[PDB]
Amino acid sequence: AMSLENVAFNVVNKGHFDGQQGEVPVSIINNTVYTKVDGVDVELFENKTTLPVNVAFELWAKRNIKPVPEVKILNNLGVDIAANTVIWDYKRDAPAHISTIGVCSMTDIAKKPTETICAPLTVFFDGRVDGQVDLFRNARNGVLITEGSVKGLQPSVGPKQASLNGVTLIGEAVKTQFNYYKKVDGVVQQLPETYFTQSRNLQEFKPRSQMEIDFLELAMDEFIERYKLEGYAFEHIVYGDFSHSQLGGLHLLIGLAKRFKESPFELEDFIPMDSTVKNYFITDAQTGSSKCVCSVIDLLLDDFVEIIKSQDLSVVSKVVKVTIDYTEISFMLWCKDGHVETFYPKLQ
Amino acid sequence: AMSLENVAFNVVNKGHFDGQQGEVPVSIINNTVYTKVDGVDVELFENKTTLPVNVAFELWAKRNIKPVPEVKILNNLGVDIAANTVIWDYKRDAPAHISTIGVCSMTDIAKKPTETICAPLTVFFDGRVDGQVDLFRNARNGVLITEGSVKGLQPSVGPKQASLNGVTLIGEAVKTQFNYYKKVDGVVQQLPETYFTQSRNLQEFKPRSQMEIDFLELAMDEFIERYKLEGYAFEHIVYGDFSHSQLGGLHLLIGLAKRFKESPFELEDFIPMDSTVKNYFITDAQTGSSKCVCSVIDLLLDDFVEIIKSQDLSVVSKVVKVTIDYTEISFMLWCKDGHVETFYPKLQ
Amino acid sequence: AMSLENVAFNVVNKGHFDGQQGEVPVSIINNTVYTKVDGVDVELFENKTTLPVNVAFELWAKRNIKPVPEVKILNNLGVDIAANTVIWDYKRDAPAHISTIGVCSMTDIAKKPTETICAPLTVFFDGRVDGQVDLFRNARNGVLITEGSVKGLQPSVGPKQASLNGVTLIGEAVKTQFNYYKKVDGVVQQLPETYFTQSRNLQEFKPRSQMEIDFLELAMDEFIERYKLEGYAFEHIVYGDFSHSQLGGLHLLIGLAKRFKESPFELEDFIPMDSTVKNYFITDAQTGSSKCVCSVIDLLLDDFVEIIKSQDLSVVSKVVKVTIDYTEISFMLWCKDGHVETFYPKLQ
Amino acid sequence: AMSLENVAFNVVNKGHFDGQQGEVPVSIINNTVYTKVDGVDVELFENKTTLPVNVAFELWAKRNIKPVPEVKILNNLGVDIAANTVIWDYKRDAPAHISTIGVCSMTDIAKKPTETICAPLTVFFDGRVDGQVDLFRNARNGVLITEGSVKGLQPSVGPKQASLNGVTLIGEAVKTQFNYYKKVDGVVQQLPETYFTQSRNLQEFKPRSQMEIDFLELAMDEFIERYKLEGYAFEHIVYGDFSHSQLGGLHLLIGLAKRFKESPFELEDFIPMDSTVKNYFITDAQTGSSKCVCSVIDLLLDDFVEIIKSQDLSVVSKVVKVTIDYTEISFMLWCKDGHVETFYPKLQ
Amino acid sequence: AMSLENVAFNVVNKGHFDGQQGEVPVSIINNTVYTKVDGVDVELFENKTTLPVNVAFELWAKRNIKPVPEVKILNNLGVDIAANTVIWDYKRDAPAHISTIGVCSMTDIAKKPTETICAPLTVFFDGRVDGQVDLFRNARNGVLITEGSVKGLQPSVGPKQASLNGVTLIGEAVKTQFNYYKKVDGVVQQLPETYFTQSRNLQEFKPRSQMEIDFLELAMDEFIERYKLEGYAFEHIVYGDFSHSQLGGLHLLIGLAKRFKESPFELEDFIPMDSTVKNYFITDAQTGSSKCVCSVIDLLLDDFVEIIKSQDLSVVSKVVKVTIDYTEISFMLWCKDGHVETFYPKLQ
Ligand SMILES: CN(CCO)S(=O)(=O)c1ccc(N)cc1
Ligand SMILES: CN(CCO)S(=O)(=O)c1ccc(N)cc1
Ligand SMILES: CN(CCO)S(=O)(=O)c1ccc(N)cc1
Repeated sequence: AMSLENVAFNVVNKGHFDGQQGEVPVSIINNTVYTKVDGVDVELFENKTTLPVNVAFELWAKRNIKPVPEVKILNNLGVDIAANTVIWDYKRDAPAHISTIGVCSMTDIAKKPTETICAPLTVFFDGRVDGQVDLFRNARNGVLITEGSVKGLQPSVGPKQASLNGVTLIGEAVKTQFNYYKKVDGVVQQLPETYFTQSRNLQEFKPRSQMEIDFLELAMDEFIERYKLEGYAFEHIVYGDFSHSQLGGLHLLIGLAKRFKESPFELEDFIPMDSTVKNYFITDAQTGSSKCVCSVIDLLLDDFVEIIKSQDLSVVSKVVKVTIDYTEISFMLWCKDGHVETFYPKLQ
Repeated sequence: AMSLENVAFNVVNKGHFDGQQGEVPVSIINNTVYTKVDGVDVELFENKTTLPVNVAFELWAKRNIKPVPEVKILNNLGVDIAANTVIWDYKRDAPAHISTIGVCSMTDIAKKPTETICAPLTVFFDGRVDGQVDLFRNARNGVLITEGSVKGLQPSVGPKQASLNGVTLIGEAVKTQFNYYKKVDGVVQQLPETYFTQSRNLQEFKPRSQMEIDFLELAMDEFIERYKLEGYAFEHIVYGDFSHSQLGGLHLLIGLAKRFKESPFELEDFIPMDSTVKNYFITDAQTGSSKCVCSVIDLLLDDFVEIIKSQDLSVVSKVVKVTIDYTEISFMLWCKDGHVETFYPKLQ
Repeated sequence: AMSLENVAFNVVNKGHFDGQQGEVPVSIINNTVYTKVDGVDVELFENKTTLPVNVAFELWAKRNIKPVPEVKILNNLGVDIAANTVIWDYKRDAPAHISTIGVCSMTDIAKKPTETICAPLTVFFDGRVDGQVDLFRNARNGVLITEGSVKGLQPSVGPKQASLNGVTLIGEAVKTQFNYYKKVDGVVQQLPETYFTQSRNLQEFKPRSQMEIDFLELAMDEFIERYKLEGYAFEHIVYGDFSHSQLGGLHLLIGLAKRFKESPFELEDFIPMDSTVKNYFITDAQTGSSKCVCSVIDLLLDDFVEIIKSQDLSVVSKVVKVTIDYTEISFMLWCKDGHVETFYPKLQ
Repeated sequence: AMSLENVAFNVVNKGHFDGQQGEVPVSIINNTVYTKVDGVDVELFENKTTLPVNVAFELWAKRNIKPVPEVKILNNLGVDIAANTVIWDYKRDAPAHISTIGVCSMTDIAKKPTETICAPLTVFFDGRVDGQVDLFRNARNGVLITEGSVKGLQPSVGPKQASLNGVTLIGEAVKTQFNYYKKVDGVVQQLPETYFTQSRNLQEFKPRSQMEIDFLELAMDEFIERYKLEGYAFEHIVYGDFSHSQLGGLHLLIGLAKRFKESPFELEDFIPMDSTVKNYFITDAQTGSSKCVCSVIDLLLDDFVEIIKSQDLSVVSKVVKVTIDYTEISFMLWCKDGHVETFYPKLQ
Repeated sequence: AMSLENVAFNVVNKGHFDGQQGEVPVSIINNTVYTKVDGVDVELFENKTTLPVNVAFELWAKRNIKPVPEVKILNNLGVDIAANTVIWDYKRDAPAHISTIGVCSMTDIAKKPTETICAPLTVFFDGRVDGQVDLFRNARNGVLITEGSVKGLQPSVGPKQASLNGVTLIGEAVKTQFNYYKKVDGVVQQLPETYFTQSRNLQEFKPRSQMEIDFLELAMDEFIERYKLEGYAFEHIVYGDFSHSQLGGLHLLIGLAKRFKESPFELEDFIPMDSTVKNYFITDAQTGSSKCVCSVIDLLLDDFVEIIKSQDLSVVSKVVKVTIDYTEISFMLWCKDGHVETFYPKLQ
C-alpha cells in the first residue's frame, strides 16, 4: 500500500523507507517535498533528477543503505537496472538506473527480475539478499556481487572500497570488497585482469603505499631519483607544468593533491558523474596556468608506475589500452628518442 | 488513511473522492497531477489555485457534489470556512475557502467545527448532513442551510438556484432552494429582506417573466411605452448608449443579452470571481464604444423596475442602498428636473 | 544532424518536421518553445506532456501527418511503440507511446525495430512505408496496418475512420480504412470479429443510418414502437432518465446528442484519453439530475440494438462480453420478468 | 511612484493602469498575479510573455486602450518601439515591442523618445497625444499616426480598421482610420500606394462588397460566369480543390469562409502572430484533403480580382510583387497556354 | 504604503526593511527576486518557503534583526505567531510562523495582537519594544521575553544564547539572556525547572566547563575514571561504538565533536529544522559504521552526567522524562545488573 504520505512518514520516522505503516501531511511545490511539523513546512527532499518530484522522492527513500558498488563500476560492467533495490547516484543526486524492478509503481518495468521484459537488460543482483544468487543463475544478462564464494562460479575480486550512503570507504565494521560475476546471453563471462581507481578526494587525500608517502613528502627531484623514474615524464604527467598559459600534464589525482597543499586551484567538473576517468576545466590560482579538458585518474602511484614502465617507448604516438575498473581506458603515449614526453587518459 | 494515490484512485474510479480503498500510480509535474494508464500519463488535474498541487487536488476531489449555495451568497453572508466539506469555486477553479474543517490534513485548522480555533470564524453548516443543524446551534459564528424548518429558528428563504458541480440551476430532480440561517457571536441574526440576482449567462440568457420576454422581443420605444418607463432612463441604463467613445449605461445583464443577439462585444472580466455585481471592461465590436469599468447586475427586469420606481427623483445625486443576495448594494442615482439621468451599481 | 533550432526551422517553414536544413533562433522558457520573428518571441509549442519541453517539441514536430489509427484502436491491440514514426495523441496533447524507434535521440530505445531491445514490445508498423511489412514479418511482436493485401497474411478490416492531424474522419481524398494484422511471440494472431465505435462528437453528431435518423427525429414512444424495442429499456439506457437526483442510464452517445439539442449538460471527462468506453461525471443543467460515473459508448444505434436483442433476458444480472474496437467490453445486463431493466458498459 | 501593488490597485479599480493612487495585496506564483479579495486569491493576470511576470503585468496594465494600428501594420512599417505607450499584441498575449520609452523602469531604454539611445530605432508616435507630432519631427526614425493633417507632411491614408482592446473594428463612435507618416535617417519617406487586408475572422466573416455577397451566395460556376473569371483559376485558388490528398489552392479568406459554412476544417496556426499573409496547416474534415503550409490572405475579393486581372499570363512561372499593408507581398503566378494555373502568396 | 519595489529599495539601501521611502526596479522569475543595477539583474532573494515569492521576500526583509529566542525555544513554549515582528527561521530559510500581526498585508491576520482573531493563539511579545509587556498582560495566550524585571510577574531565566541574524551566540555587546513569561487562557503560567541545550556546531565546538575540556583532551578511559562514570555506558552513549555495522550510541554533540577531530563522518539532517533533539542518518567514513536515526542532543556534559546519575538503574527498560528547553524530552533508559546499557533521546 504505497503512498507519498507513507514514504514521507518513513523518511521522517526511520531516516529512509523502511516498510513502516503511517502517514504524515505532505505538500509538493515545484520540485520540493515538504511535510508539516507543528504547523510549519519542513523540506524533506529537493528533486535534482529528470523524474517527477514524487517519483524521485520515493526512489531516494527506497535507496540501498548498505555498502554498494560505486556507480562507475556498475556502469563499466554494463548494468542497466537493479533487482529489487535502488542504487542512488550521489554524484548526480539521481537514481543510477532509469527503471526499477519491484521498487516503485511509476518506474517498475517488472515486479521480479525473471519477467521477459528484463531478458535483454543486464540486471544487478546482490548476493547478500536471499534468493538473488539464484535469480542471477536464471537471468540471461546480469552482474552479481557477493561477500563469499558461489559454488561453480569462479570470482573476480572487486575494489577494496564501496559507497555507503554516498561515502566511498574501505569497510572496517562492514564488508566493502565484493566478488563480481557477470553473464551475457546466458553465458557466465570471464571478467578481465583489472586495475582499480582509488576513489580519493583532493581535499582529504591519503597515501596508500610507501611510494605515495614518498611522493607527497619528498621534493620532485628526490622522488624521481629514488624510484628510477628518469625519462618517464613524471615532472609533466604527475607533478604538472604551470610555466605556460596551457597547464601541462597533471593527470593523476596524487599530483593534484600535492599541488593543492601549496597552491589552490579551480576544478570545473563540467560532466558531473561517477567515472573511472574524470575531466576538469582547471585554472591554477597562483600562476594562471589553465586547461579546458584535463583528464584525471586516481590510480595508486605504484599502479601508474607499473603501467608506464610496461610500455614500448620507441614510437612517436600510440594508443595504450589499460583495463581499469573492468573497462578499457585508452591512454595516449607520446615518446621521443626512447623517453616519454606525455601519457594521458585519451580524450575521445 | 489519506494519500495522494488513494485520492487519485477515487478520482479515476468514482469521478471524485468517495472514501474507497485503493491506489493508482501518480506523477506530479509542476502543477499537474497525472496517472499511468496502459503505460501513458493521463492528466487528472491542473492546479489553478495558490495551494500546493497535491493539496489542491485533494480539496477538488473532496468538493461538495450536491447542490450548494453560490459562492457570492456565502461571501455576502460572511462565510470563512465550511464544516466537513469543500465548497469548490468553479469561477476561480479554487476552493471557496482557504482552510478546512475535517477534510484534508494540510488545510485543516480543526477536525470538528466545535474546536475553539473555529469560534471566531463564520462556519458554513449544511442541514442536509446529520448533526450539522446541532453544530450550528453550538457554534459561535455560522451560516446554516436546510431543506425544511428547524424548530424555533426563524428562516430566510434563499435563491431559487444553487450550484451543482459548477452548473447554476433551479432544481427539478434536486432541491436548490434553501432556508438560510446566520449567527454572530452566539446570537442568531435576522437576515434582511432581499432581492436575488438571477445568475444567468450572456450566451444562454432566458427571460423569466413576461416583462423580460417583452424586453427581448419588443423595440426599445414600445417597451418603454408599454411599461410606463418614460423618464426612467432605460434607453441609457438598460439598453445602453453606443454613440460616444465612452459606452453609456448598460448595467443590467438583460440589456447586454439583447445587444449580444445583434452585435457581439468583448467583456473583459478583470476580477474573475463570483459576485452580486460584476465589473467588465467592455468594447463594442460594431461601434468601438467602450468602458473600462462597466458594472453589471443580473436582476429580474421586474425587480429592477420596482427598485428604480421606488426612488425619490428630486435630488441631483444620491446613494441608493438596495439589499441584493443578502448584501447592501450601493447604487448611484442621478436625476434632473424630476427624471432619471442614470442609475448604476456605484463603483466602490 | 538533429537540433532544436533545426526542428524549429522545419516547424516555421514546413508546418512540421520535413527533414529540411536550416536553423531559427529559439528560446525555451519553462514549458514553452518560442522563436524570434522581427525581434519578438512567437510561441511555437506548449509542452502538455511529462517529457522535457525540447524532447516533446521534437516528437510533436515529427508526428505522423498521414491518416493513422485512432489511439484507442492501437491501445486495444496492445501497441507499445511505433516503428520510425510518432503517433501523436491529440486527446492528451502527448505522444501516444513513451519511447521511439529511429525518431529522436532522447526517446529512442533503438534506431531500427529489429534490435533485440524491441523484441518484447508490440511494435506498430505502417505498410504504407517501404520495408515496414517485411519488418513486421521479422518482428517478434507487432501490429501492422496496410492499404491492401499482404501475400499469405489473413487480414482484419479495421474501422472506416482514421485520425488525420487530430481530425477523426472517413476519407474521401485519402484512405482511412486499413487492414489490420497482429503478431504475439512470433506468431500471427487471428484478430477477433468486432464491432467498431463511431468516434462522433456530441456537438457535431451526425446520424449514419435510417434508425439513427429516426431516433433523432421521432419522439421516444414512436421510435420504440417502430423498431419493436418494447421491453428493451431504451427509455432508461439510451434516452436517459432525469427525474431522480441520480441520472438514469444515458450510455449511448446518440442519446446524449438527442438530449443536447434540447437541454445542455456538463460532461466532466475526468480521465481525458482516447478509449472505446468513455466515463463522464454528468450534470444535467435543466433538471439537476447527475451521475459521478456515466459510461458512454458511441456505437451505431443498429449495432447496439443488435447486441441488446441477442441477449438471453431470463437472468437477474450477468456480464455480457462484446468485442468492440478489437477489445472485450464487459456490459452489465439486468433483467426482470423477461424484460431489460438496464444494460451498461460495466464499470471496472 | 510605480509599484506592483499600485499597478494591481489600478487594474482592480479602473480595469487598467490609470495613474490612480493606492495599493492592493498581491501574490505572485509562478507566472500568475493574484490579489486578495475577502481572504481569497483572485487571478488578475497570467503571463504568456517571455518577460518576468511582474514586468509583463505592468506593461499589460499600461496597454493602449484607444484604437491603435494592428500589429501587422506596425511591423510592416518597421516599428521597433512605441513612444510613451504600450501596444499590446492580443494575438501573442504579449507586448508588441520588447522595450519601452517612459512606461516601465524594467523595460525602459529612455524616458523620452529624444534620447540618443532611440535615434537608431523606428519609434511609433501617436498624433492624438500632445507633443507627439513634434517628437516625430525631431526623431531620426519613426512612424506617426494622426486623425487629421499635419502641416507640410504628405499623408498616407491607412486602413479603415484599427484594434481597440484586441477587437479589430471600423469605428463608428471612435476614429480608426489614420493618416500614416514614416521617417528613415531624418528623412520623411513617401509610403507606397498599397492595398489593405480586411482583418476578418473565419467564424464571423461578413462580405464588404456586392462581389463578395455574390461569391458567398452564388454557386461556383455562375459566380465565375457573372464576373468574367474564366481562365483565372478561381476554382483552385479561391474555392479550393479537395479531391486529392494535398488540398489545392484555398488562399483567400473568403474562400475558406464559404467552405466553413458547409464543412468544418482544422487550421493549425503554427506561427501565431499578426501578419498580412497567414500560414496554416489545414486538414479538411469532410474529405481528409490537407496541406502543411497553406498561405491565406484576407483581401477584399474585388482587390484580389483586380490584382490577378492585371497580370501578364504568358509566362510559365514568375514572381508578382503587390504592395499590401505597406509591405511587398511576393506571389507566385503559374500560367499555361495564356490561362492561370495557380496564384498564391509565395512561401518564403 | 507597502510595495515590492519599496521593500527592494530598503533591502538594497539598508540591508533589510527599515521603513525608508523609495523604489528600485524589480523582476520576479520563478522563485527569485532580482533588481536592476547598471542595466543588469542582481539577485536579492531566493524563495525557499512555501509562501509566494514576493510575500516571502517581504517577510524576510521585515525579519527581526535583534537577538531573538531560538525557534526551538519558541516552538517548545507553544508560540503560534509573533506580535508586530517576523521571527525568521534560518535553519528552514522561512518565517518561523505562518501568519503575522501588523507586518505584511498578505500574511496579516490582524494589525494589533488585541484583535479577537488572535485570542486562541499564543502570541510572542518582546518586552524590548514599547507597549509589548502591556499587550502580554491583556492577551489571553502569550509568551513574553524581557531583559529585566516585570512587576508582579515572577520570571523564568532563559538560555544564555540567542539568535542574531541566524548566528546563535552568547552576547557580549548585546543582551541574549531573557526572562521568559507565559499565559494560557488568561492565567500566568509557572514555567518549569529546565535544562538548556547549548546550540553548538560540530565544526566549531567549544567546551563550556572543565568536564567538557577533560572529555575533549583526555583519553576515554582516563575521563571515565576521573569523573567516576564506571557503569554509566559513556563508552557507548557519548563516545560511540563503531565496531559493528550499526553505529552504537553517539547521542551527545560533544562525543560527535571529539570523533570529528579524528575521523570525518556524514550527518544527513533528514528533518532540517530547529529542535531540542536532532535526528541524523550518520555514516562513519573511517569504519563504515552507520545508523538511520541517530538522535543527538547538545547538553553541557555536566548536565548529561547529572541526568544519567539521577536515575534508578534497577529496571530493564523505562522512559525517563527530562525538561529541556521548556519541553518534556523522553529518553529511553536500558539497564542490566544495576549498570546502564544505553540512554538515548527516545525515537517516538
Ligand atoms: C487558524 N488561523 C486563525 C483562525 O483563528 S489561520 O490558520 O491563520 C486561518 C484559518 C482560516 C481562515 N479563514 C483564516 C486564517
Ligand atoms: C528499453 N526499456 C525496456 C524495453 O525492453 S525501457 O526504456 O525501460 C521502455 C521502453 C519502451 C516502453 N514502452 C517501456 C519501457
Ligand atoms: C538599448 N539597446 C540597443 C538600442 O540601441 S537594447 O536594450 O539592447 C534594445 C532595445 C530595443 C530594441 N527594440 C532592441 C534592442
